[PDB]
Amino acid sequence: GTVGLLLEHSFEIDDSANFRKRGSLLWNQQDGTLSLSQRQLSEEERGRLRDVAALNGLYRVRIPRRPAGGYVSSFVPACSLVESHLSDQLTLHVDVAGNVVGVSVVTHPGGCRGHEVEDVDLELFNTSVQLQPPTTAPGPETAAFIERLEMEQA
Amino acid sequence: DRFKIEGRAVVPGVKPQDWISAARVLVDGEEHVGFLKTDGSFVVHDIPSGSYVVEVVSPAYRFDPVRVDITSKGKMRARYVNYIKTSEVVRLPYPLQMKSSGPPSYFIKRESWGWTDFLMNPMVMMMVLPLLIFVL
Amino acid sequence: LLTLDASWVSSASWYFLNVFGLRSIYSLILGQDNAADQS
Amino acid sequence: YEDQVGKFDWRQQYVGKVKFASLEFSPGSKKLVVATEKNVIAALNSRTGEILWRHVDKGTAEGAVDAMLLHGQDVITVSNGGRIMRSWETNIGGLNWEITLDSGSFQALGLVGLQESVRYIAVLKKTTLALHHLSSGHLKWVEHLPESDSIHYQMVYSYGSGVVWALGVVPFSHVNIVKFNVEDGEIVQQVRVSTPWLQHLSGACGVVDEAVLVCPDPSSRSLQTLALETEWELRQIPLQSLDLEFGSGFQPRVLPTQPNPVDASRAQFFLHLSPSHYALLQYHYGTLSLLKNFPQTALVSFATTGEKTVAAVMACRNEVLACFNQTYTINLYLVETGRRLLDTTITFSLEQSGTRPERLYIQVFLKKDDSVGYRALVQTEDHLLLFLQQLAGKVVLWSREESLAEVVCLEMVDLPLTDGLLGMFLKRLSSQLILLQAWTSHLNIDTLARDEFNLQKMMVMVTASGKLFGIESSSGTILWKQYLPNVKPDSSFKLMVQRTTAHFPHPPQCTLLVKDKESGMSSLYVFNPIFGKWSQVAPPVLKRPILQSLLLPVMDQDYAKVLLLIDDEYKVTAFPATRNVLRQLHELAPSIFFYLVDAEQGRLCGYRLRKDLTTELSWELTIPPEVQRIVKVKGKRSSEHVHSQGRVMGDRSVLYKSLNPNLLAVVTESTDAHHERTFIGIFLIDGVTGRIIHSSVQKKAKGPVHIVHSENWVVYQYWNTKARRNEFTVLELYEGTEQYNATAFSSLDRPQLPQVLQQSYIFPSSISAMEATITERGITSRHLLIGLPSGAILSLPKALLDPRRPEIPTEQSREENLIPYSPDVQIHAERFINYNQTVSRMRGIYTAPSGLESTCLVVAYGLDIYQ
Ligand SMILES: *[C@@H]1O[C@H](CO)[C@@H](O[C@@H]2O[C@H](CO)[C@@H](O)[C@H](O)[C@H]2NC(C)=O)[C@H](O)[C@H]1NC(C)=O
Ligand SMILES: *[C@@H]1O[C@H](CO)[C@@H](O[C@@H]2O[C@H](CO)[C@@H](O)[C@H](O)[C@H]2NC(C)=O)[C@H](O)[C@H]1NC(C)=O
Ligand SMILES: *[C@@H]1O[C@H](CO)[C@@H](O)[C@H](O)[C@H]1NC(C)=O
Ligand SMILES: *[C@@H]1O[C@H](CO)[C@@H](O)[C@H](O)[C@H]1NC(C)=O
Repeated sequence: GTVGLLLEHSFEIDDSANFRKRGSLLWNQQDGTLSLSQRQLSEEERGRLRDVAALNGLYRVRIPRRPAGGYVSSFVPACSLVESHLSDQLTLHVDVAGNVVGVSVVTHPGGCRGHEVEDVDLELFNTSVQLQPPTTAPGPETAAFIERLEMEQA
Repeated sequence: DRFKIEGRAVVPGVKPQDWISAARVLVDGEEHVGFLKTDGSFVVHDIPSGSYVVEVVSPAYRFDPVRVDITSKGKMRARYVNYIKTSEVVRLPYPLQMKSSGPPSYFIKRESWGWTDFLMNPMVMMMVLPLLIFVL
Repeated sequence: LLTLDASWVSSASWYFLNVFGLRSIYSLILGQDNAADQS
Repeated sequence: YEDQVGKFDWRQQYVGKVKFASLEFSPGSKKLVVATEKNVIAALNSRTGEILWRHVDKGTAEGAVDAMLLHGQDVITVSNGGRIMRSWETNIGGLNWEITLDSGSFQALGLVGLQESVRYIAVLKKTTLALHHLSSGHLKWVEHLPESDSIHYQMVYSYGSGVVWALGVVPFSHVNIVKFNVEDGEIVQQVRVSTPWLQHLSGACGVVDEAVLVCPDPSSRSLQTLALETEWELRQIPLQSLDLEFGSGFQPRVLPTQPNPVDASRAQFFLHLSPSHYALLQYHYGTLSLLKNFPQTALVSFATTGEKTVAAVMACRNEVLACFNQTYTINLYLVETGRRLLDTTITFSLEQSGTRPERLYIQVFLKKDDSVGYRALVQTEDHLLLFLQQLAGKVVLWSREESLAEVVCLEMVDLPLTDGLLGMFLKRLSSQLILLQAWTSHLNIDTLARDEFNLQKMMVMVTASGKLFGIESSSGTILWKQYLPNVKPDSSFKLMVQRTTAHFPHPPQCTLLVKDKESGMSSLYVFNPIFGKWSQVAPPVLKRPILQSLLLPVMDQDYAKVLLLIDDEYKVTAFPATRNVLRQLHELAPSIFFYLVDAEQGRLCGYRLRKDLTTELSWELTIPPEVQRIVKVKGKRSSEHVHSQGRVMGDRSVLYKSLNPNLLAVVTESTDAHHERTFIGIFLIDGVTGRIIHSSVQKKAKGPVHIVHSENWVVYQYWNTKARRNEFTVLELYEGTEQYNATAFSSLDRPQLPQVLQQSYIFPSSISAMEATITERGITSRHLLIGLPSGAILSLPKALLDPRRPEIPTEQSREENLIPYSPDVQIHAERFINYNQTVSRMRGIYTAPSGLESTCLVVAYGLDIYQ
């Protein structure tokens, strides 16, 4: 029915991996919906993110591969995360068999323009969470072609 | 269980001994291969049940591919391939008499336009119509 | 070509430009008010 | 085409390493019948070494030649592990009869004779023996040899006696022999003897004289014998009585002969005591005598001129193991008496180094003066065929480089080039006088020069035999050859052009990266790509196994492109890794990302490049191997350009392509091989941030898949199991009507997922190789070089494969000139870039931009190589 997936974040001055639990993902396989329940950032995390933003570091997310059999991870410029008012979207890519494939995090809007951001802005997690199952590619269209050529012949 | 597809291949006007030296019969896109014997006929062995396109590949003279449907029980039939509207059946005798259709046309002839081709130029007409408008 | 720059020209339009730019030369060398032109 | 055959193009036909060869032919027939490791059966002209008729087979082991025999004028072959036996007419160049055989591992093949003529074939499998007619191949009789469930049969003998000898052994135990009759096939007789020291019969034992079995025993340094005609117990003769000994840690061999199957074998035979050591022994009624001892001789061979047997012995002029200079002499020795022939010695030299002859097949004939005149086909260690003729002039007749049959990687290298104003004017006027004098004066690797159009390049080819070639791209000749000692067949290569020829003060320099699969250790070989010699710059010793390599566009001071390697410990090794190089790539470290695709675990990882030459886990994805295995990781070529960033959509508007230069196109297959549940996935994973742009999965489809990735679009051909038809599927990536980030493109600054346009077409034939046509500036339209199994090269226009072709034409389509969508793709014979120059068993198509803008150089490599 529903499976809970951990989700850790990491951001440091040295840009190393210090993933810490951020939010839980409730993937309900039946209806194909995912909901996250994250805790808001603290002052030190906000502060840590500030130096990471100052030094143009990266913000890395990581989730377990299975509901500790592995992990799938990605990263996003934390300074772009902070210059977007903590507005981002993370897409969960799975496969046809319903197995976790990857996680992609991207801010909104992307990039950076040197916009200074106050601390008060970073007390909300504007996060759009989507799940991306593999999209079946369309096969070649034959019915239209045969009917069309039949009309041409007649 | 394992069946063989027989057939023949003759090029009109050319003896087999002249073209079979560098010709191969392909069963379903090189997935199975066979070689034509001296007389011109061919036999392919080790064919499981299904549908296979048989083509006599020869650089000298092309050959029309033919679909062959062989069943697990053993009965098997030949027909004309059609990747579009594959449900159709156009029966062709099983001892494939794939007569060639002459040498292929890999080359394209030179244009060699004549003065009669230059006579009716679309550009000349489309640029002389304004000339007539300017005069009138 | 499809993506070729428009500044590249074939033979016909080059000849047209040549025939456009030579009337002044004709008047220069042949003589004033020569009859070789395009009107 | 245009009927200008041979004006610019050239094809070379190459067979693989010669697994089995046959030289015995009529003197006027001038034919060689050879079956190679590439499943190819071919006929070579004796005089010049050219193909008469060549018959390739399935690339896999399901058509592998297992045994060749020649009789009269038709050659008889066995393929697919004894499954099929065929008779090929050597004259016409076609089959005579093809017969499938029963199950059971083939172990030995032989012929039988009734009284004087061979008419049937005895083929033995591990559990049975079968007889087939020569005239038609009809099965004569099949007998299951007794007790065969335990014994392993290794040889078959017959002769004019009209009987069949079968021999089987059990390792380190007794062996058994069965007598059958050719007329019926019933077990005439059966005997067993004890051979505690014996290991196997075919490799060690042999049979000479009148079916007399001879096993060399190294345990006691002797020659165990069994007069198989009458004797029922093995006899023993030490070699000390004959002043002979065996080597240490070696298996001695015995080489008999049989001029014709009907007659008994010659009493004399060879014995391979130790490597670089042979003996000639003549067995005569329970005892043997040494005829001639050949020490420090590499290879020996036997031949029959019709009445007498001739032995050819190979050794270099003077031993220095190895050999001083690669000068090998082959001498003729009579077999009746171990006497060297007179004025028959041949001497040749191998061009390469570290290569020694491996195979020697000699063909003999009677000269005008009744002297045995012989020719020798010798295959070296590096898969090279040499035809040596007795007469001194042109001691080699035709040297064939069969090694080039299996090329792993090749590249095209451009040929070498052919304050005060008063000073500037002075030198300019001086140059003017120089040019005037040069004009008025007008009243081969040595002189190699670049063409005006840069249309004549040089191809640096790598061969899995570890051989490097330099082939002129215009004529197809070879300019330089080099050999890499100790290269495993399965080793992985990687060739990189570090410095081109545009830096005259600096030598051209290329780097090849080989990686042994078994060991995992990778090595770097740096060589001049023009001359082929190793550069004096010693490449670094890659201690750790490596995973991936990058050719950074940054160049050293000597205009050598920096190359980066990621080892097993995920460290990065630079090359040349100088202080300037180290500084440049350390200062530009955070903008370098690696991606490693572990196909075994279905994992993709993307690592950064730290300042201090270290990698960190930037992103990681896992495609579960349990449902999907990665089969292709085709990324876009780095050396391409895009002319039109956007495209005109009509309406006086523009649609922007999604030019992502870091876009992977990982294609995976479904581990479910069922014809109804199979699928093929394609993920457009980003190369930097790891984002999956698209995750398409085509259902009810099966590989193999041939995908080309270009500037924007990808095109992957596949098989459709539901309808049994090869299908294309073009994916075009388009951005919005207005570009997001123009000035520059960053994979970290693409929050807008590009839209995907898809379209599936039907291809009415199979495929073997695909590659888009590449131009210098990308102005010229794009074409796919479809590689058909037939050998042709279809030039499919990319404009035809547009996914925007509407199913119903409209005014917008007519304005844009879009053809209505047609699921069928034509294979018109007029589109082939080659006429009849078919490239059998095509492996790849290389497209080079060349100079100009309309001409792209094409090299189709496979069995044949065509340009
Ligand atoms: C998170 O941030 C994004 C980006 O600012 C918000 O998306 C915007 O939504 C408004 C409508 O509310 C649109 O007009 C903008 O064009 C959107 N911007 C984009 C897509 O870049 C989003 O609403 C915010 N909140 C949530 C919960 O996702
Ligand atoms: C078959 O291949 C050959 C070699 O590439 C082609 O070469 C010559 O083509 C001219 C065309 O006029 C013929 O007159 C010659 O006889 C050919 N020489 C040969 C066959 O040795 C040849 O055109 C090709 N044939 C086809 C049908 O493509
Ligand atoms: C052998 O001697 C010949 C003649 O001097 C020379 O060309 C050749 O390079 C030498 N070495 C080898 C390995 O062939
Ligand atoms: C692209 O993004 C960068 C930030 O990554 C921004 O500075 C720039 O203005 C954007 N647009 C262009 C056209 O470069």
